[PDB]
Amino acid sequence: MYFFSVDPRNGASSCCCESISARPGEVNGVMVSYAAWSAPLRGHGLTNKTTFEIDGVSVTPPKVSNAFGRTKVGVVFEGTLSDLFPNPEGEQVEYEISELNGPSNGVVELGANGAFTYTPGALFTGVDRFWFSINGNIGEYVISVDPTTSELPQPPFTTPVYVPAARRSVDPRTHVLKFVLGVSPAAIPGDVYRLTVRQVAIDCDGNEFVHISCYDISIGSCG
Amino acid sequence: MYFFSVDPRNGASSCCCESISARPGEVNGVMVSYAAWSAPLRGHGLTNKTTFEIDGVSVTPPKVSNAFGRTKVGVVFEGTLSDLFPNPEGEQVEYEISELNGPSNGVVELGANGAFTYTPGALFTGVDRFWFSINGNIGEYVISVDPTTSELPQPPFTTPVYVPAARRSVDPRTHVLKFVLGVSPAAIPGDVYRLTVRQVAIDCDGNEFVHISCYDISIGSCG
Amino acid sequence: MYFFSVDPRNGASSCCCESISARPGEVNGVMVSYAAWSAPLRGHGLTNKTTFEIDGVSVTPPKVSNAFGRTKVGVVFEGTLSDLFPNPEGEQVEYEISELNGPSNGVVELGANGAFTYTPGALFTGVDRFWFSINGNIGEYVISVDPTTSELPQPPFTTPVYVPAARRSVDPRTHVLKFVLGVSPAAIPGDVYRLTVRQVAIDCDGNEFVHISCYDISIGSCG
Amino acid sequence: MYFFSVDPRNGASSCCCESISARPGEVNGVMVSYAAWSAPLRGHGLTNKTTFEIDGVSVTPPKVSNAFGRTKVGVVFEGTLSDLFPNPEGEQVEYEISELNGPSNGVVELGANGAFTYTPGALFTGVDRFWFSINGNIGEYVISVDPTTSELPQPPFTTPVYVPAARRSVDPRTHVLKFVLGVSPAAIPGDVYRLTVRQVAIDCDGNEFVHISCYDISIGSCG
Amino acid sequence: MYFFSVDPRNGASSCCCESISARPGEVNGVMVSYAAWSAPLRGHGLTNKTTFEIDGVSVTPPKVSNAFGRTKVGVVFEGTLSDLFPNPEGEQVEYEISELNGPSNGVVELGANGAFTYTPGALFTGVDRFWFSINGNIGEYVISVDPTTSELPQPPFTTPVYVPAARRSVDPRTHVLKFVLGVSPAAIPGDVYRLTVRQVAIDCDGNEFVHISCYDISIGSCG
Amino acid sequence: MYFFSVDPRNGASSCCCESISARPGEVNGVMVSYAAWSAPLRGHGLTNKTTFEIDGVSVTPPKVSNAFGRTKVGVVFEGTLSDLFPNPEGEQVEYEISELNGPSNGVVELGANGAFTYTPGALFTGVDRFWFSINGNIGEYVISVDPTTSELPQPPFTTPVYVPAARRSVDPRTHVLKFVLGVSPAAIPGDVYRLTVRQVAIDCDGNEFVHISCYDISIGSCG
Repeated sequence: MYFFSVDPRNGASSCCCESISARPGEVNGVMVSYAAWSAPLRGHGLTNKTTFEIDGVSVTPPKVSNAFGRTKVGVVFEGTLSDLFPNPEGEQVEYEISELNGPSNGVVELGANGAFTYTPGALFTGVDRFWFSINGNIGEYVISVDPTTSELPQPPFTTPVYVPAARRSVDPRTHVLKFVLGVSPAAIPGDVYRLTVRQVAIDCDGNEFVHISCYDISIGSCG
Repeated sequence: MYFFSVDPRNGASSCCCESISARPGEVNGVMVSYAAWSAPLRGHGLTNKTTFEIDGVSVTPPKVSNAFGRTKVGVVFEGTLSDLFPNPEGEQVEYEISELNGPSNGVVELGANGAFTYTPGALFTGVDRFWFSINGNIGEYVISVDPTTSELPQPPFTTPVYVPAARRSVDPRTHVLKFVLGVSPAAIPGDVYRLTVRQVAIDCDGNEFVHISCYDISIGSCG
Repeated sequence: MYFFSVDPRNGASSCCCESISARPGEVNGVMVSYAAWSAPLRGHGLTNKTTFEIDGVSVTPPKVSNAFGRTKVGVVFEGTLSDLFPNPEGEQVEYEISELNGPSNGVVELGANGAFTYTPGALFTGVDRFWFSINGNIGEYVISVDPTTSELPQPPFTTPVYVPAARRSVDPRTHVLKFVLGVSPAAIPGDVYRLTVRQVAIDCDGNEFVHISCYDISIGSCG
Repeated sequence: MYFFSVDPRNGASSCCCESISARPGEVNGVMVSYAAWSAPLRGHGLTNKTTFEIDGVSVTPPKVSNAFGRTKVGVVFEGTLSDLFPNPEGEQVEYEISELNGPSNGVVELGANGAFTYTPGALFTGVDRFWFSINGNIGEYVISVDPTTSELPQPPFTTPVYVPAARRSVDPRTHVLKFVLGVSPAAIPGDVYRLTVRQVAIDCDGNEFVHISCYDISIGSCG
Repeated sequence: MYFFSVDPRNGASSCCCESISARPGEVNGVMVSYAAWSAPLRGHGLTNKTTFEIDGVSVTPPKVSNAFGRTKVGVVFEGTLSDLFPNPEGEQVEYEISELNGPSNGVVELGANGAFTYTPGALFTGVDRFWFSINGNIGEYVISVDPTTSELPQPPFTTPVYVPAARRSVDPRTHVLKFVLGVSPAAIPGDVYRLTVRQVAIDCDGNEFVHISCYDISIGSCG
Repeated sequence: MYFFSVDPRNGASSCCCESISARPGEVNGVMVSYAAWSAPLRGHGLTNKTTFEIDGVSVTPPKVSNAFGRTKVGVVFEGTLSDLFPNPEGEQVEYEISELNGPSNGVVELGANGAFTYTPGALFTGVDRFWFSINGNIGEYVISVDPTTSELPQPPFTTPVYVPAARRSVDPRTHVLKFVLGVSPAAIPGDVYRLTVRQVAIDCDGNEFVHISCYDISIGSCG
């Protein structure tokens, strides 16, 4: 768990935005202590109006494309895993499904040549993912299983670094913001992303005090 | 039970208005001891002319709308639960009826898709509520069952924080005001409301001494 | 017997909801002392309008399915015990009927291969259960014996953690709530469930004071 | 006599199951004091619905097989003692009948080579056992003497560790369970068995409170 | 929170006006302690007749113009985002709507080419802003939604540095002035503005003592 | 028993993955203490959703092939031990059956020339292995004895380094993961394997915190 203390905007105490190291596949937790800034502003503390933004400062575009499939409940799904690796050069394709990042409500039998069968778990209808690795390069395959009636919609293909939709909170009693920071298994080591956090305090009549800071998430491998 | 002692207006002993923590769904009790202020004013003590006012200092507008239905006595009532959640984004709707806040004189069978049947209890005609939770966000559905003749009127859709119409009292013998403070199940944690209390003492000829104070009700979750 | 004291809602004295350890198969007893909250509210104490709700915070879906059978009075019942274990992988099936959780008004002779004979006790018509263990994983088989005339209805397949329908009580004389907490033999160790209790006090004119708390039931093995 | 106090399920005070040392041939007595658990549950104390189960955690399969014979009343019985020791290797067979574990209503004259004559006691018809030791390894021979009319049935070949069918009792006046624990003379030193006890208390209306614990019986030699 | 102590005008203890660092988008709080000047003037302390003035000492004129639109309640509003960037040179226009400074009661879907749709939030009539960034340079777009009857007036296009209309106060009990200092998201880093504060004390007959000071607000980026 | 403490992901304190020495034939135990990482994440501790993966970083392909045979219950089984050693060069074949790794429910009489007789233990039907050593190089022979009816399936030929299917556990009370690490007798000294462990903590609402680490298992001989 990371713990940061914010700069208190007094006119007093290498880059601008502080650093967060991350490993592909992890889901860590970050705590930010606004006490130094929001305590002198004697009021009602923090509020749940935080806003986050992720932007890449170094990306290294991915090699293998992601893909989306669709199936009804109970019916076995097939698909290919070879049109997802447009290769520039000449080489062979060691298709691989890592057991750490396999599916969640199904099973996949990787074939001999870029083929795989996803038998969805019986009595289940939702969305399911798994992360393949075509020759070292990792991507994800997203399958949505329908409840036999119409058709399911299409989920947004998880990004390398993300901040879960609603797992954030603030205790106005001690001025501490908690949020989760998850790294996809397809994040390439060496990249750098930037997270900007806009947090509002509140004065005792309910007006607003805004505070902005950033963090530099550097995707490392091996910790 | 909260117990507050009022400031005695002598010229002597972070915000202005003191604090009251509240949890969604509770109904607590508050006691205020005017002894320090109204005892030196040797007279006939307090009177039952208290006035309350609720105002929000932080609200976080609700996501799901509330709704009103109507039915005659004995006839089963249907309705929908999907036009009450205008969603900005793309997501699914896990309609839920909490058993803690179910109906009071009926039964509701939540369907598969935002549908529900409220069979009113036999030999009963009044108003009945229940609190649904469309994907975490809570609202209320109000149904009024008519005694088969004309039509019932329309109740005012309980607010997040309220002070029951008539459950207040004052013992002029010890200068203590009692009132109840109820929090709706739809109050969003982190909000802050402000309650202003205007209490009149009385002098021994029947003239008036007014006293005003506030309390800051901060809707917390988990106590 | 667990004994909890409730927080008195004064504005004064790791998770939110306190903890209850449980062992699969037990049936324990819990006592909650509302004295700290309901005594200052000088009135008629607690009432028998408690409401409970169980929700899982970690479930670990079961491997072996449960099953339901039916038989008339006196006639011996057969059934299979092999279509209740859809296995992903390749392995053998050591069908087992634990003597601690055998039937109650019958006898079962487990066969060599997933077969069993439930001879219902003579002159008896009701419902009867027993808990099998197909290769470590436990489920229940429910049989209903009919009184030879029509057909019996179908009971609801006991859940991992439950609170018996009517074994709850409150002594308004000392503000203490008693209830029973039972754990099915199929509860998987390591899971966590959450119990929410909504208890109403009453004021001396019969109005209501609601109080809500939770408890985190963590299914442990070996105590 | 062993005396155990049970853990009271309060959320308070190397393996899970406590230990019982046992010596081959003994028959000891065990007392369990449920006072710490069943006294707060003010009710009608314990009931005589205890259930036991024995399972091996280490067995060391026996070398010499057991055997069953049959004879009518008064007629002398012969048998062999050499087809009961399938030996892997080459060695000689020192057949021995220990005087501590001889027969009970007969006499046996061990021959020179694995032969023996069991002359049943005159005017007696029942079942009779004796424990031989073919080269250190112990087994039992069971003979049933018939009352000259038909044929006697076949008894179940006593296990290494057992809990006698009906010698158990509970005093609801002090919450103490008594049971007997017997070890066969053929139990191999160093083994470990596990005994699980399921004891029910009862509430004052007759409902049930279940309690489960285990004990690890470690077959030692020499105490 | 900034805290300044004023010079006491005794004839005793690089630029003239002290310094305040500011970051684009923030809203901070400033406290000025007139105790050193207004305490010797034994009287009735400070009064709420403070006057502020903002003047730029370095501005760096903006590149992209701001804009104003108008719409009635409920009707979706369109507009362009390309006539707001008169470019001197040849380059492309990466239109961007930052999520930190998006709208407040609507939603905007930025198109492919400088187009955007602002669907106002249902049941809402007021003014709404959002800050776009045409190729690094930031400006604001102001939309006013009318309550279907006539037409709304036109708000004054928030300046880079401002002092909120009425959030200022003075405690005559300790001679401390509080005011808020907000920085627009379009303030260009490196600029310098000057704030002049004219504060009046009061003598015990109600006459006046004026005091003037300045502060140099230097718009920095990254704190 | 190995004991590792995990790195706590704070941004603070030759290869990446730590080291585990192993000896062919052993079965050791490993303990990992997640306290440093999962304790600050005040929640419900670890869960039983660990995932392991073994991959070789140096293998040294085996010389002698493994083999599979089949027999019914009670019938003696023959087989050869010479087509399992395709030799490149010219040399003789000192067939050997180590007594440390002999069979478990049978006996094998190694012949003069690569022949052997496996007489299965009477009254036994399962799978049985033994490890031969054709001229220093070790492999395994797997025999499955059928219960005379149909045919048994075919077990998966144990790998050099493995992690037993279900002998893993986690005590959420002290944040410690236990698992077993077994090394086959055919592991070649000097090889290196890599074990990756993916462990999930859980927050107090039941969401997830993932943690990944590796260990480098270096097959040594003589400790």
